[PDB]
Amino acid sequence: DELNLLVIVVDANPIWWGKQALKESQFTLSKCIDAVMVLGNSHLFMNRSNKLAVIASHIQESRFLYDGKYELLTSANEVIVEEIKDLMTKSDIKGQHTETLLAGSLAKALCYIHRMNKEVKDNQEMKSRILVIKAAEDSALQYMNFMNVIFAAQKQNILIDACVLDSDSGLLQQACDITGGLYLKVPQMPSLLQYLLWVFLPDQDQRSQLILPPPVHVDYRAACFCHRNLIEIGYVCSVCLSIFCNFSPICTTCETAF
Amino acid sequence: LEEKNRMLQEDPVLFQLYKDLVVSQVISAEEFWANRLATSQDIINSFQSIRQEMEAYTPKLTQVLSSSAASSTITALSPGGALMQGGTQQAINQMVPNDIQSELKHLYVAVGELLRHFWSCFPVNTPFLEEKVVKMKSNLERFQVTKLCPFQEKIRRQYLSTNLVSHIEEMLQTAYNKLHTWQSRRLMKKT
Amino acid sequence: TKRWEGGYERTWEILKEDESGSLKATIEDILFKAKRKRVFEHHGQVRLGMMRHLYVVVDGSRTMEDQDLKPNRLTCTLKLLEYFVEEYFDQNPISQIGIIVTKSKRAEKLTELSGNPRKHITSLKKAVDMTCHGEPSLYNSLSIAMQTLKHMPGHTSREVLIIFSSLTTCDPSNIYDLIKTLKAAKIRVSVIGLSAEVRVCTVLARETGGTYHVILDESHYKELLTHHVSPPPASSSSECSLIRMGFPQHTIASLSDQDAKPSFSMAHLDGNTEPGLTLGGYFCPQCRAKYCELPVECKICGLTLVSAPHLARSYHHLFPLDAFQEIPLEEYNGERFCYGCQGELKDQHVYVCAVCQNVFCVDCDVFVHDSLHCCPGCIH
Amino acid sequence: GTSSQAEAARILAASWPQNREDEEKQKLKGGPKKTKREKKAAASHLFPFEKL
Amino acid sequence: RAVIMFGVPYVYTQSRILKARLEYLRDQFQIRENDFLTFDAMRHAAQCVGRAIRGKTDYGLMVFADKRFARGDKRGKLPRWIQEHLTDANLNLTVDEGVQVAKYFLRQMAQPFHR
Amino acid sequence: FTSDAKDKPIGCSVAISTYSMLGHTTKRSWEAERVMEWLKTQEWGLMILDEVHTIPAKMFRRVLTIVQAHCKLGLTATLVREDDKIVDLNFLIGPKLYEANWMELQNNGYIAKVQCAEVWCPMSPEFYREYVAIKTKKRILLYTMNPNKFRACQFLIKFHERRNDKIIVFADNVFALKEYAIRLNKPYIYGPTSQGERMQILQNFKHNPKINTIFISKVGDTSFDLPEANVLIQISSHGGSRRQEAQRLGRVLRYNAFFYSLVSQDTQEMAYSTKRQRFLVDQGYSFKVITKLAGMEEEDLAFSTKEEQQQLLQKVLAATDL
Ligand SMILES: [Zn+2]
Ligand SMILES: [Zn+2]
Ligand SMILES: [Zn+2]
Ligand SMILES: [Zn+2]
Ligand SMILES: [Zn+2]
Repeated sequence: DELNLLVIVVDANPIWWGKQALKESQFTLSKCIDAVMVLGNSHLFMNRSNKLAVIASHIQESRFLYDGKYELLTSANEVIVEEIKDLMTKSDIKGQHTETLLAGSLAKALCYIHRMNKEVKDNQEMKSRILVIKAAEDSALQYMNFMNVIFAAQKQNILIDACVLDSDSGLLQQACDITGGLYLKVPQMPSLLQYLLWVFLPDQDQRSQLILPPPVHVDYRAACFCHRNLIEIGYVCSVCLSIFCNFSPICTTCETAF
Repeated sequence: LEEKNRMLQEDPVLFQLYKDLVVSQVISAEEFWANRLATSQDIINSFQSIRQEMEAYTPKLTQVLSSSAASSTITALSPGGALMQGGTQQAINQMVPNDIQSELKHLYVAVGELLRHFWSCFPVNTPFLEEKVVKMKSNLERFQVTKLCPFQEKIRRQYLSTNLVSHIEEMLQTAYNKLHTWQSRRLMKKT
Repeated sequence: TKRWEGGYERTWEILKEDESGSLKATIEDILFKAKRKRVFEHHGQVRLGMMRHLYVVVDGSRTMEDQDLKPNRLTCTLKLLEYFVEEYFDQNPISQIGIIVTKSKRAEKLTELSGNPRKHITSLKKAVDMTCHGEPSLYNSLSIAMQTLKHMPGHTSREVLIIFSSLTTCDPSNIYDLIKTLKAAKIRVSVIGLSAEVRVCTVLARETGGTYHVILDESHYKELLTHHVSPPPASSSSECSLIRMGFPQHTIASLSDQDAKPSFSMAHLDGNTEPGLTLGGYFCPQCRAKYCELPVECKICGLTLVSAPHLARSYHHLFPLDAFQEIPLEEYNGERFCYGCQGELKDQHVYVCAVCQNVFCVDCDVFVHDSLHCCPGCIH
Repeated sequence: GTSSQAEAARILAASWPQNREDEEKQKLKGGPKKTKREKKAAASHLFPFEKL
Repeated sequence: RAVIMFGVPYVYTQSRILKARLEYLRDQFQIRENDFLTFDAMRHAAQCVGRAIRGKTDYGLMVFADKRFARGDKRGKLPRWIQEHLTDANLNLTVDEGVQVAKYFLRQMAQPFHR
Repeated sequence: FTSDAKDKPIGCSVAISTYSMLGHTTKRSWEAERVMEWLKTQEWGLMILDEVHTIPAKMFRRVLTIVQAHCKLGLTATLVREDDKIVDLNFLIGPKLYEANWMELQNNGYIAKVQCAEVWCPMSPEFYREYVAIKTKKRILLYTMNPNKFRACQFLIKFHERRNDKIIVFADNVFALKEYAIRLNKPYIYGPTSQGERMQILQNFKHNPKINTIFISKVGDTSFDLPEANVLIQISSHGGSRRQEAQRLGRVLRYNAFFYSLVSQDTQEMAYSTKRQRFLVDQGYSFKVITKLAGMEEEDLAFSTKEEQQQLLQKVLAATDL
């Protein structure tokens, strides 16, 4: 009667993966996709009722990615491979946008989890969690939307786990701390699959049994309204609670509201 | 005199603070009670390169992981590893014994009081407060030389692994930097 | 005449059949009628707020020994006060609570006016075992509250809450002059009595603009406190109200790094108990002081330390999500897959956003309007 | 007396519906509960004096 | 808010003024002396106790501190607008139960009402 | 018109009276005779009957024939009755118009959701021998005064007083109720006491924190003005009176509340409780069975030792009503 749903958000930003490929390093996007597929197969093998979802984030949008081995896994892997090929090959850079649409992917994941929860029979509880692997730099323009997504996830009691590869993201740290998830930065990229299977594979009930690395130093720097930049000291309106970097005689937000 | 003495008698912690500030010539008794009262087309080239690379993509099984990588990751994730550092001031409750701890608390209280006075003086909007901030900085320097340097010597002699001095220096260094920046800005306004 | 003396209602007349089996389809509409039972608003009331400096006055006379509320008035009052403090700090990010206790014709400031929730609860728990003696003095408590709140900035809403158990008060001077002074000082005073209505409390509440209520039982007491939880409405733009506050990052210390400096918390240094010597905590952005609780105003530099998510949690009220246009499935010429949940659109009605023109099913529309508060299509 | 108290307690508290229920409990699960949902339902369906 | 009657107020029988009126009523109007005395006492009590209710919004408490008021011949002399509110439950109750009744009445009357 | 004040019923719009007064077969009072003569000389509009379930009686049936009215409206809470005389009520007054659904009524929150309990107690060895020894109607006191049931009742009283809940203890066979109530030194209503004492006891039961438990002996088996209570404990009621148990349950609702029924195992009281709860299970209530009381031995209760238990036999057999 225990159902676990795992949604894996893959940072498929073409710029960062192209730079990684040009670096000629031992880790590429192909290995990341293979590790994600292996993690999904392991999650499906953990229990029959386990449900898997994979969402790939791109500059354009979010794509729902979902002989001798399991039949369902063979079908599942082929669909994911076809989707990732279709997304990347047909991805054409049209504009100067470079930040990853991480907030939209999380919103789609929340909508999918909400859809799946209703279809579950009332006798069983669907424990759901979201795992995010971060490759590109964080986007400060989507701060409010990201916070709204975090609050929505916390309201429905959905764990959010972040697997940072290259650069730490404050938004992911806040999401992990607020929702009670696990935040981890990968020291060695080629060993990504072992980290995923050792840390993020167990469910919340099993995480109590096991011993896990302590949470990293989570920051809580706020985003200014007129700059959308993280700040430590700033001016905050007492009515609308808006945050400003510099003092102003009149609040812009309160002036907007009539 | 009699009234002042009874106040210190009621609070021995304040009396020890009074001795550490007035007797040691750090501050005068007059000032003591005064406060008390992106890139070029290379990005497009990389995008095209990754698109071409992922056009011909095939899943792999052996290439995903190796025995050495898994062993190294487990060693890192084993207790006492890099990510699983289990010490984290293992016996800090028993280390740096309570005799040092009481002195550390007294130093923390003194630094907090002095910095509270300094930041209450800040910002300096009147010429009167200009001298008060200089006197506060002089008192801070005198207290540091009188207490922290012997404290640093005691720590070095006992070889404590905790960097108790470092945090106190950070606050004092930040205060000094803020004062220097404000003085520079004041000089800028006069240019 | 009367409404029920006319014709008897036949509610079963709604269902109809035309093909000897169409009834199922009708109940399907009923299922579609089952959903959308909310107004798409979790609160639906005040869409803004204003900072409050609330003072809670607690009677400490012999009347608190009465056993109207088990076990006595004082214990239930303090329990509900702890609940009120928790809820009030939950629903007000930058508000402050002070506590005054009136006893033996005198007023004692039990806790200073601050925003720390843990300190007030501990003070109340300590005060649970106090000794009830003498008679209350509303004049002294009101004078202390006015003296403290006189210097507060005008944009802040100054509120005083009095929990008056005893029916008699001793006034060293005329109280109506104090009431006029409070009215001139723009202080809102609300009283929640326990025994019966008192003329002076009613006059004070009426003149100062507050509300006076009398407890019927413990449930009514909790309801009155919950009503007092909600912040008062504020004007669209009143003054130049801005406050300098910092945002401390929760930096923990690990022995793996060389920057792990143990430090005693400034708040914990003021307690009688041994201060916590923890690895790390919240560092002040101005003077690098260490604190363990938020939101706590810094004792050294006077800066206020506030957690950004607490402030951001109320931003959806500033930008409410516009209702999506309900469109029947037949009249929509496009993709039949939901943009949010990727599910097939089979319901009779499909909701389309007015900005991104994406299609959302009933479940996704309800989820967006209730919890997400942001359109996923508009995010991209 | 003290012995009479114990004898009366033994006679009363375990007369009919304990000589088998206690034996079944001795031969029962023993380990932890099945799920947390079962414990919540049991607490909801138990009387206030049976939860103390 | 509360009007207390400490005993039935009986006019003094001295001065040989009340007794002359009693005799005149007895031999002329056939009025019982005891009945007239009870009538006068209850009339004064009701007159001095009914002034606590002036206006629809006004409310008040009325207590009689004498067991003699519990007798029917004296309750019947109260005005009709007070009889129906004087339930038979509280006619001889002790001090503590009277205090409890007063507390309950005041607590339930402190709530707002409508027009 | 109940022969108490006689507030001039002649020339009135609304008249309120009671049964057993309109159907007297004996000599009547002079004033009452004239009142009845006046009343039997005009039409009545919407003659309202309360507790209609006990209409089919020897003298209550003729009441409808002794007055003339156009509409006869009957109101009750427990329409179940023995002697299958409810069928007669179909033509005595009219058809059953409305039957409220109690489950949906309590789902809306306007009726307290009472958690029914049927907790039984084993028969003590000093009592079961006498219970099986005698059969000529003398066994009622034996299972009525079961020491184990007494201990269970005392424990429930103490628990619900510690949690501050109003308690009403129904107990027929007032001979047993005497020693049942004086043992705990608590107020009780014998029934043939007086009118003022019962009224004042019920009036001070509600608004008094010191006393929050009362005992009723078959007096509360009708529609009275009993105040709101959360705990009801019934011991040794009538045999199969579904009406009585339903009425007793109705005195609680107005889990906000819960009521307990104590019975003695291996006795006729078990069968009586089983056969009297069928009306409530038809209404939708479920009677959970409680076999063990948590913390029974935690505190001291009466009849702790066997000495007083065996002493109880003499005083319970001391009836000898022969
Ligand atoms: Zn700004
Ligand atoms: Zn504003
Ligand atoms: Zn600071
Ligand atoms: Zn959908
Ligand atoms: Zn949209």
